[PDB]
Amino acid sequence: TEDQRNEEKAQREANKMIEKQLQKDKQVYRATHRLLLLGADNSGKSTIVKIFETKFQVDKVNFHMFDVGAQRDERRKWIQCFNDVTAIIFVVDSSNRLQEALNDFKSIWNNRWLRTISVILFLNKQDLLAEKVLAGKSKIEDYFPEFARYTTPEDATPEPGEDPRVTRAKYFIRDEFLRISTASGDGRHYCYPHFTCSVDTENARRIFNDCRDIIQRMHLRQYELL
Amino acid sequence: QVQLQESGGGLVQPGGSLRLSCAASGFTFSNYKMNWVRQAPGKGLEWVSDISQSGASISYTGSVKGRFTISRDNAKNTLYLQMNSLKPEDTAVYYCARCPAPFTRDCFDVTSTTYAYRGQGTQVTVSS
Amino acid sequence: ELDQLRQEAEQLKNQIRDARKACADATLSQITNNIDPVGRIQMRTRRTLRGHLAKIYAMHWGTDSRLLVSASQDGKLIIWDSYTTNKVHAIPLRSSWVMTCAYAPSGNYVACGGLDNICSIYNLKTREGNVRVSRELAGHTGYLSCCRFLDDNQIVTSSGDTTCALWDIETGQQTTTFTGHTGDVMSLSLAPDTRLFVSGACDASAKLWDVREGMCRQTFTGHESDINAICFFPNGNAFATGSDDATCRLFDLRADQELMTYSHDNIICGITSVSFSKSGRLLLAGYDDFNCNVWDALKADRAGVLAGHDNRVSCLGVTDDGMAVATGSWDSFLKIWN
Amino acid sequence: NTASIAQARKLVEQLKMEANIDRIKVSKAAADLMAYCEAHAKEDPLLTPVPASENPFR
Amino acid sequence: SVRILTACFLSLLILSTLLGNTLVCAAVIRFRHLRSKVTNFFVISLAVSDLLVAVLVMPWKAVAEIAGFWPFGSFCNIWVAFDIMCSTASILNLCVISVDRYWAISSPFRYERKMTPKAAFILISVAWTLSVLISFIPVQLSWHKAKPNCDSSLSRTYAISSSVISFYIPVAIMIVTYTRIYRIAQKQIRRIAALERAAVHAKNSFKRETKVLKTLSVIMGVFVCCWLPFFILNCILPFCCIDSNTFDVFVWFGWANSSLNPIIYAFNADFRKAFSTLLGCY
Ligand SMILES: CC(C)CCC[C@@H](C)[C@H]1CC[C@H]2[C@@H]3CC=C4C[C@@H](O)CC[C@]4(C)[C@H]3CC[C@]12C
Ligand SMILES: CC(C)CCC[C@@H](C)[C@H]1CC[C@H]2[C@@H]3CC=C4C[C@@H](O)CC[C@]4(C)[C@H]3CC[C@]12C
Ligand SMILES: CC(C)CCC[C@@H](C)[C@H]1CC[C@H]2[C@@H]3CC=C4C[C@@H](O)CC[C@]4(C)[C@H]3CC[C@]12C
Ligand SMILES: CCCN(CCc1cccs1)[C@H]1CCc2c(O)cccc2C1
Repeated sequence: TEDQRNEEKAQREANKMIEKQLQKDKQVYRATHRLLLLGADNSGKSTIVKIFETKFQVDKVNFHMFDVGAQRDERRKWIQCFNDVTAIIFVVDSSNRLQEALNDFKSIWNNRWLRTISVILFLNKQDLLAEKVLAGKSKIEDYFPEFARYTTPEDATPEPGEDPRVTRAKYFIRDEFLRISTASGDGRHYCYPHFTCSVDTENARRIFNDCRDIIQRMHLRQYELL
Repeated sequence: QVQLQESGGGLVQPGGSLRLSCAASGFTFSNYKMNWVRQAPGKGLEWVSDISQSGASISYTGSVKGRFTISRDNAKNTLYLQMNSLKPEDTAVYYCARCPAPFTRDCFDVTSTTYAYRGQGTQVTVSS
Repeated sequence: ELDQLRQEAEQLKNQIRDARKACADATLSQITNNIDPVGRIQMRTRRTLRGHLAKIYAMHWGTDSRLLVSASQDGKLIIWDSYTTNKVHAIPLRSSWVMTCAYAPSGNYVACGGLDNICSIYNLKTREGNVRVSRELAGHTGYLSCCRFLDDNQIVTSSGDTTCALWDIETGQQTTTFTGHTGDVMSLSLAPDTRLFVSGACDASAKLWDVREGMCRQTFTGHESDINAICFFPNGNAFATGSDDATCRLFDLRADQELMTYSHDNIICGITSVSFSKSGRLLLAGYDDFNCNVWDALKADRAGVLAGHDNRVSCLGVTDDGMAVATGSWDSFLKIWN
Repeated sequence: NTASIAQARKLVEQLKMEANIDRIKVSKAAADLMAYCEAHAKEDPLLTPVPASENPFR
Repeated sequence: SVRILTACFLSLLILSTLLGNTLVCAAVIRFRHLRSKVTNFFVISLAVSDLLVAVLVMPWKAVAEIAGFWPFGSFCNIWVAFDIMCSTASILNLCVISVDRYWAISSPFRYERKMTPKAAFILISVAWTLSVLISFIPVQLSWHKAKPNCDSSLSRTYAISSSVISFYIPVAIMIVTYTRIYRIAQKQIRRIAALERAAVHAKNSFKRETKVLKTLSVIMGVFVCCWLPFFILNCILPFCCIDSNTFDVFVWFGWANSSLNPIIYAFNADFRKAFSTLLGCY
């Protein structure tokens, strides 16, 4: 059986070398927070952080962010590759494409394979939203009739010097994605809203802060503290 | 073979009313959430409304709340859109679309330029 | 004229349906009445193969019934000895999001690809004794969804761009393109007498393609949602398909229609994967419900179940001598069954 | 407009091309699958179970 | 009927301890995924310390408490070393689990990075080494016994110092870790409540907040209720005030944790599934 023993020794050495490599690659994989980046063509997803890929690190934590760029408009099969990402970053141009963004968000949120993944929601271009409600014919009332009956949350934080109409419009658009996410979150996944505009550097901190909260809430659920 | 045929359409006066109809075949219609989507001339597809498997849960775009009503018949294998108070702005081809897989709430591709589970659509024109 | 061509397409589809109804004698379930049932199949996990860091997303077996390939969305492509459990190779990939892999009928090469929309081919028998990319077949405009070798020079690919293609690997170019599907093409199966292949494609349709002529002989449309999985029956005269509509279905080539459907109202899950056993008598299928159902292909009884996985059965395959089933899944383990 | 007309023409041409084939009468086709299974059920290790002296995964 | 009844309770409690601690071991050796998570190394380590309370400790006192005298003779000092060891190993494993859970919740990225099998085997081997060290060495050097049948009366310096090391330190740790976990869970509860309430306000939480209190109050309340009445009197008796027949009730309250620990620490939905499969329960 020495003919077999020679081949067994060759396979055993090959296997043990491969297992040494796979152990080092298990550390690189587990150290890295995979993110999927989404949004319409009008969404500034290309400028949120300062397939297409974007690696960044915050406080010695590696975030690897993927944008599925060069593919067809129908997504129900390719999106299943991302059932194991740490978050989805979802980017919306505040403006009417807002209903397209809400229907896309709803379908990402309710999908069988994305049920466990939290969404970091960047409501981008808030400077354009601000000037286009400080001036112009209040058309948000015509796209969304509930903007007659809505009023600001009392826990809403304005930035210094923003007009109450800007606050009203900001927090209205924000709360629509909160309506969609709250309807079925089941404690399994959460939505993390942020206001932003294209000059912001702080978005890179915001993704790290929300990935802490995602993994904290995951551990709190695991120990039955949520 | 999965197919949908829309019926009802053509020219109608602004402020008017019109009921769209869709007849399915090649699927057990009761298992699918089903949808209306519309394309205005020279413009993209937009979503109009949804109805769930049971008809208990329904939804509409903000342009359409109150103005159109979606309904279904799981014994006739048909979907309807009763439309009221039509604006010139409602001028579009309307398509009966189906969510892709049975038994779920997600419907990613119903607004996609090419999609396998919609009908040919019918013109609705709103003018004098 | 668009309405006249659409109406002539309705006339043609009604004519084809009447031509199929003229052929439709009896359901296969009645023809097979005198055949003895398979009874309770017992298959047990003979190995678990482990080492992938992320969801195994694909498989193929070697013609030797001994080596097999699997891919995972960590960016690994592992080749296993199934008898010994030893990893023979563990190929790193440029893009981690693999969606298919294949093993040449010689064992000389392995192919894979996914959200890169490239098919990358790896030589296992290099003069330098190391695995590396032999070529990248770039040119599909959406994710590579399936691929399969005819031989060491020719590979068929399937894509989210709603096409298949045949490539010559030395040339690095599409020897043909197959374009008639309307949804994302999901899977392939090549004929045993390798002159034909079938695909199914995120529309109710499967198509039978002529490899030499370059366009489909037949379109089969009996499904109800996205066909995810497809496989020839071992004589090449029929094929199975599985879909998001929770049915498997058996289709003839020669009669141009369904013969049987495999379902329970107890099943509300999409089917991810399908394969026959060597006689064709068993049809095995993997499901989103985390398990596999074994069907009598001649009866539609569930002759057995394979149930060893913590997450979605993503892929399934039977060895070329029929001596085992392998199944992979989103929990990162292969199970081998006999 | 005219691109959509050509898409409908290509469907008509393919439909016309696959309509014309002979279809082998379904009872014969089902009987051939049944005959293929009977001819190979002796070989099939998954259908017909195998002793540990022959099963390499034993 | 007091001896008949006492034999029934102690016999049942030993079987409950044996079964629960063995189901946790059995589930880990059967199912690979329960063994994969490094958190469950500490659960296995706890369940083994509790299984040793069931096999090396409880039976021999139960027979001596049924009989009313110690029959096993020269086994007494070995049994005392087993008792201190398995009691300490159980309490230190409850403490190490609270540090694991607090590290995971307080610093989730550093936890993923640093809670390698190496770090868990260090914390497990530190807990069990400190249980061996506190037990066999003070017993074989005879430091443990009183200052002048298996009477088990302890010297004042060993009783206090061994209570500090085996209990009052790990209680101060578990109080800090579960207090900081409460403050983190309160912050996450409030931020979830703000977003759900904003959804309800645009459509125009105390149940989730009660789960925090209920889970922490079970975890710490059962631990303290079982061990604190023993470890307070274990400081009093050598400093003396209490009848031996009553002190033995608190000894059984302390050992009763090995029976309850599977229900507190080995009852996530994956463990319940593994028990349900293995035991044919559903
Ligand atoms: C001190 C002696 C006498 C008694 C205590 C022995 C302890 C240290 C032993 C008994 C059982 C052991 C555990 C058994 C199983 C596992 C799961 C494995 O994946 C990692 C090691 C781990 C977690 C072991 C760690 C060490 C362990 C807890
Ligand atoms: C850093 C860690 C490992 C330290 C663990 C604490 C150990 C070393 C402590 C706790 C209890 C202690 C014992 C308590 C009582 C006595 C009796 C005294 O007359 C001599 C010292 C002696 C015998 C102590 C030796 C050290 C001891 C065993
Ligand atoms: C043998 C074991 C399982 C017994 C456990 C007893 C448990 C269920 C008891 C002990 C103390 C109790 C808690 C004491 C105080 C409060 C605060 C109150 O505002 C809500 C109920 C709550 C949170 C109680 C819930 C039930 C509780 C946790
Ligand atoms: C449940 C209590 C078990 N034992 C009690 C032994 C008995 C005393 C009287 C009758 S039986 C203690 C003994 C003291 C001690 C200690 O100082 C430190 C760490 C553990 C223990 C364990």
